[PDB]
Amino acid sequence: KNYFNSPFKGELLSEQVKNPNIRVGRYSYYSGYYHGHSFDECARYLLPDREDVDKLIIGSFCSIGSGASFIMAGNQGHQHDWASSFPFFYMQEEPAFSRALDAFQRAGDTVIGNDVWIGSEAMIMPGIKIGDGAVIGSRSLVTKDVEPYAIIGGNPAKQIKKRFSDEEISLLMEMEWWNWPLDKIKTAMPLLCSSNIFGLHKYWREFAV
Amino acid sequence: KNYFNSPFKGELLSEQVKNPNIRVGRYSYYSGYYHGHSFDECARYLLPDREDVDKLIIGSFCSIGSGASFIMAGNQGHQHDWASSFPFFYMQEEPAFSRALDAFQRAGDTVIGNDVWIGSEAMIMPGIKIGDGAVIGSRSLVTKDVEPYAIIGGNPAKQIKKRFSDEEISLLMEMEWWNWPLDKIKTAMPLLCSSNIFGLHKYWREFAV
Amino acid sequence: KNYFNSPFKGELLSEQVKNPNIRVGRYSYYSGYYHGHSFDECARYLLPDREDVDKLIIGSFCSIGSGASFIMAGNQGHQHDWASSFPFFYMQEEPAFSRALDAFQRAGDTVIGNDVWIGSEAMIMPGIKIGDGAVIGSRSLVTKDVEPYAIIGGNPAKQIKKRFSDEEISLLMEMEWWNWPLDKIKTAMPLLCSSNIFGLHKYWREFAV
Ligand SMILES: O=C(N[C@H](CO)[C@H](O)c1ccc([N+](=O)[O-])cc1)C(Cl)Cl
Ligand SMILES: O=C(N[C@H](CO)[C@H](O)c1ccc([N+](=O)[O-])cc1)C(Cl)Cl
Ligand SMILES: O=C(N[C@H](CO)[C@H](O)c1ccc([N+](=O)[O-])cc1)C(Cl)Cl
Ligand SMILES: O=C(N[C@H](CO)[C@H](O)c1ccc([N+](=O)[O-])cc1)C(Cl)Cl
Ligand SMILES: O=C(N[C@H](CO)[C@H](O)c1ccc([N+](=O)[O-])cc1)C(Cl)Cl
Ligand SMILES: O=C(N[C@H](CO)[C@H](O)c1ccc([N+](=O)[O-])cc1)C(Cl)Cl
Ligand SMILES: O=C(N[C@H](CO)[C@H](O)c1ccc([N+](=O)[O-])cc1)C(Cl)Cl
Ligand SMILES: O=C(N[C@H](CO)[C@H](O)c1ccc([N+](=O)[O-])cc1)C(Cl)Cl
Ligand SMILES: O=C(N[C@H](CO)[C@H](O)c1ccc([N+](=O)[O-])cc1)C(Cl)Cl
Ligand SMILES: O=C(N[C@H](CO)[C@H](O)c1ccc([N+](=O)[O-])cc1)C(Cl)Cl
Ligand SMILES: O=C(N[C@H](CO)[C@H](O)c1ccc([N+](=O)[O-])cc1)C(Cl)Cl
Ligand SMILES: O=C(N[C@H](CO)[C@H](O)c1ccc([N+](=O)[O-])cc1)C(Cl)Cl
Repeated sequence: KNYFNSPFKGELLSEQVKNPNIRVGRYSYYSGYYHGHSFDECARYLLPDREDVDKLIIGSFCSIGSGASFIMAGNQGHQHDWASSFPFFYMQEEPAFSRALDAFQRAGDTVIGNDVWIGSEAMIMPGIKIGDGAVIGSRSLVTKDVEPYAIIGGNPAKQIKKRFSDEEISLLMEMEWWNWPLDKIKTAMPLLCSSNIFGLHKYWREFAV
Repeated sequence: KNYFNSPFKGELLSEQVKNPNIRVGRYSYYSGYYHGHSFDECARYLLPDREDVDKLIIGSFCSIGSGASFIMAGNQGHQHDWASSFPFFYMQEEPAFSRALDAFQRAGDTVIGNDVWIGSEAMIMPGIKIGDGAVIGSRSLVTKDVEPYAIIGGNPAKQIKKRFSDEEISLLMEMEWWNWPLDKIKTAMPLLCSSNIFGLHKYWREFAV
Repeated sequence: KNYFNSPFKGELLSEQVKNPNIRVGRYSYYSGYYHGHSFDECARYLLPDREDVDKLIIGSFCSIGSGASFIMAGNQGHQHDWASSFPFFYMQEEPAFSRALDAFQRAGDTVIGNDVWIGSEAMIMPGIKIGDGAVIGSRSLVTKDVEPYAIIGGNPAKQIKKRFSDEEISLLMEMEWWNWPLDKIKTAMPLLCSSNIFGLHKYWREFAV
């Protein structure tokens, strides 16, 4: 049964996420009608029962399209530098594999910043960091860390351009509007819904003491 | 429940399409067994209830493989040139967002020509025009308009080659066999099932007055 | 209903495969929780009822991730070198198409070697041969044959690197550990779970008469 009533509406990550090893920021949402499942299944292979695994961390004011996925569990027990990539350690039904060593290796957390737009069916590899403000094109295969405000696409994903000038990006990284009190975001809404980064920064300087 | 009985058979677009904002030509079909849904769900985010949206237009004698998708609704309410890509205007459950502006922007219709082969899990971005005779490889991410008779593939999709010489393409674009009366298509079937473009054009000149 | 109980466990190919035109080696498995179906549906368009079609052959000690697919049935009745790519021969419901010729062309078997790791949602095109020891990255679109021990990724897929030196690859191709009696694999398990290719080859020379 589809978790979603409509392709024209998602649901807050904070409302649907049940895996303890996913941490999500305010207002971020997943719109998953075309793939049926809620967001937890987007975090593939993420054990929910222990601290000693790579975690998935998502910032605030993120938009995540249908069927995006975040590949967890590191190398999933496969070490291609070993003679075989086959996970003998994980097939203990076979007594002949009893002397196997565990190939599992962590990749580090997957960290998605604030104000990140993730297109439908993008797939983020293990251990990837995505900076604030990035745009991940639909169907991107994200194999490398993504700089703040980068627009990327492709398989493998490559940076196409940045959303703003370096000077504007510096202003945004300084003001961190995604952490403002809600009443300031409410007041700033006309500027947030605009290309006027300099004006948004001017408001930040006005209210921030 | 799967809309399709078999992976070895599709169904005519004209028989399955119910969205009023999808227009389809004769004999074009969708073979969707491996993704379950009928063709309407291939047109993602396509509002069915109004005239003032981008429409999906598909020509005649097109073949569409399983899970191909056509991304509609323009930018879906996200403007990356604005300070935030987050669609505040669409989260009016939050009163703090009441002053938001609508970021929505149309992309233009998605237009698929005649005699177009679309491979399984190709994904066509908003506003894309695909010329007559094109071949869209499986898993293509189509980010730019496609020339008539181009064979393309990849993510992002790139033109690999064309199906015919420029001279042969000129003959095909002149004769427009996909608009012939059915009795002419019936008579031309041996030539249509052949590489004899010059002969097909000769038949067109014979019957077209 | 999901064929799989868990994303953390697959099932042996030998246990789940029912299509007579799929041949699989020992211990190879498919972990398909995120796409629901058992492995047979991974082999798209593979007729089960006759000898005169391209077959899917998979070696031993292969690991196949969720939603990987192997596109069978050659050109599926579409010949882009003909005037139309539309499969008139397959729409005999329309009497006007009765003079159509069958465009179907075989591509040759799809052959996956031993000790091959196939990432989730990789898609292998018709007729492709993948050498022993290869690693197929997640979401690869595999359009060309893959050399033994190549690590590939992308759409279209490209070779990134090889797993071992040419000298080490030569040792592995000579010893063919994937065909050893199980008692030798059991004894060699510490070396198989290691980067010590030279030591594994030394054990092979010790026991092989
Ligand atoms: O969920 C939301 N938007 C997503 C797009 O990110 C939703 O799927 C959607 C798509 C299209 C659209 N439209 O055509 O205006 C509106 C919402 C907002 Cl309601 Cl928060
Ligand atoms: O036991 C579990 N996971 C273990 C680590 O505790 C690991 O992922 C695993 C998977 C399969 C397996 N096996 O085939 O027996 C053993 C451990 C469950 Cl919590 Cl998924
Ligand atoms: O994913 C893409 N486009 C989507 C289609 O749903 C749409 O055009 C879009 C692109 C960017 C965006 N953003 O920068 O926030 C929002 C929607 C391309 Cl960037 Cl690959
Ligand atoms: O406009 C500004 N301040 C005015 C008073 O000069 C007021 O405080 C204000 C701030 C923000 C705003 N907004 O984000 O829409 C509107 C008015 C600064 Cl951005 Cl210069
Ligand atoms: O639907 C049709 N063909 C699609 C391929 O575009 C169908 O999925 C199919 C696939 C393979 C095939 N074969 O092996 O001959 C026949 C039909 C025709 Cl019946 Cl109109
Ligand atoms: O009301 C609808 N769509 C509106 C435009 O009329 C637009 O897509 C939309 C989506 C979500 C929304 N919201 O969160 O309240 C508001 C409008 C339904 Cl027809 Cl999908
Ligand atoms: O999609 C592709 N191949 C499909 C696999 O189902 C098949 O080989 C095919 C290719 C082209 C085609 N056509 O030009 O009409 C028909 C089938 C490659 Cl072109 Cl990426
Ligand atoms: O073959 C041709 N005309 C013959 C008579 O000369 C006849 O009219 C015809 C036309 C088309 C055809 N076909 O498409 O198979 C067969 C015969 C022209 Cl293509 Cl030169
Ligand atoms: O099926 C198996 N492994 C696959 C990975 O190839 C399974 O999906 C899996 C994934 C992650 C994992 N982990 O976190 O350790 C264990 C098994 C082994 Cl149990 Cl044979
Ligand atoms: O009859 C079958 N397949 C035939 C070859 O025997 C071929 O794939 C096919 C598909 C569709 C079709 N049709 O539309 O009538 C005819 C043959 C079934 Cl076994 Cl799938
Ligand atoms: O598919 C990939 N990574 C997977 C994510 O599940 C994982 O990092 C992995 C990569 C290689 C591998 N191997 O060489 O056997 C095993 C797991 C990249 Cl190689 Cl594209
Ligand atoms: O270690 C070796 N032989 C020892 C005796 O010298 C013994 O036969 C053995 C072989 C393999 C092995 N293993 O794969 O772990 C352990 C001991 C050869 Cl690899 Cl040099």
